[PDB]
Amino acid sequence: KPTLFSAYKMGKFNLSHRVVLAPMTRCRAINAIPNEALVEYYRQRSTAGGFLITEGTMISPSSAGFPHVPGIFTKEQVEGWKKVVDAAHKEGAVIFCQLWHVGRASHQVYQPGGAAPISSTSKPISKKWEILLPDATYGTYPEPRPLAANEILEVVEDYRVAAINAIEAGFDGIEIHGAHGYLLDQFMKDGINDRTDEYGGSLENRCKFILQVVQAVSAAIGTDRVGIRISPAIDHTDAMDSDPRSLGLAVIERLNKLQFKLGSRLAYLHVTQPRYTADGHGQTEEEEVAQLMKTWRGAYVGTFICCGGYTRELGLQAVAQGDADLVAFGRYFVSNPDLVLRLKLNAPLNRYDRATFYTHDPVVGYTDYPSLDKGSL
Ligand SMILES: Cc1cc2nc3c(=O)[nH]c(=O)nc-3n(C[C@H](O)[C@H](O)[C@H](O)COP(=O)(O)O)c2cc1C
Repeated sequence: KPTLFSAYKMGKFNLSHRVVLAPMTRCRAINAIPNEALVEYYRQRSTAGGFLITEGTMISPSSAGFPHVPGIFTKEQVEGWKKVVDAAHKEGAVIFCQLWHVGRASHQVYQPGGAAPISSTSKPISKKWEILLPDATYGTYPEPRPLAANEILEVVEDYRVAAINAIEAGFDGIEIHGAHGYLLDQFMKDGINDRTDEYGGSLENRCKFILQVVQAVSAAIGTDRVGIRISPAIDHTDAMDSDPRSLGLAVIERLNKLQFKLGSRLAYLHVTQPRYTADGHGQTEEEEVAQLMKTWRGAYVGTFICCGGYTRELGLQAVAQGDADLVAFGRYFVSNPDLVLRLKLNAPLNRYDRATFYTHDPVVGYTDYPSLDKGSL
């Protein structure tokens, strides 16, 4: 029976264990160019047969909603990524690039020519939420501009190009970021999408954009090199759906149908879940969310990655009970470069410092968290 530390065939790829580096924005790619800091960060976290998912990576200039996040839409960016990917591969890692467009979760200071961010809607994120600005202050999310149909197709093309560029950089595949209230989620969630055209209304219409993206990148680089991340039950930055269960199942039904039509499976479905503890890890002393995650996994035909507040014990149980094939860890991987070894040994985990999640130093709070002492053989 599978355990968290068992080998796994993720279609094309052989993994040696089920512990995954969750995608995490860290803002060390100064002026959007992957650099020596990113090389060392991913190298430190690489293991033989371990799966890595990168930080969200811009597909276009309008994709930006954080400072110093990498892109993969220029040759210069691709050349920077090659060095990261080569180092991870030297350690035996498998690595996917997460393709990211923030949509309305942006600010004029991040947009070319100071243009309004783009979205499904003209409705801004409410003032309940604020955005980190490049000068280390927090600002107000502005009114976005609703995309026309032809402009949505332009963004689909941006995803296609980014996927091709990822393969040129040597990535094993890409992950479509369709979670956390960003552009594709702004179309999926009925709390945001108030369109009256073919991209609004029904679940079919609301899932249209993300399915067009999946279809385009699958054609470009192959189904087996494409993963997809969603979060139907996370309502971060005013991104709520009235029926998360049905939304998740609607995406899944369409992924299943596409796989059947094309004749092959996607690399995986990746779902991130909310937690209800004070620190956002583990479970309290909702079963609703747990049931939802198992329902979605049961419905999806293929590899399922779970993420969000997983602990060593909950990760062990998720794989042992068949709730997930792979378990991704975010915050613990920030502070534990050798997280896989620590989980295998049930060693203590380094505390993580939220204050340097999104700062820009190549060392401080980024690559200077220690591994366990390996000694000298
Ligand atoms: C600093 C930080 C940056 C993150 N950046 C991304 C991102 O770029 N793309 C994404 O899909 N999720 C991102 N996440 C969400 C994580 O992938 C993960 O789902 C979340 O941290 C919950 O998992 P955890 O409990 O193991 O930390 C980020 C989380 C943090 C804390």
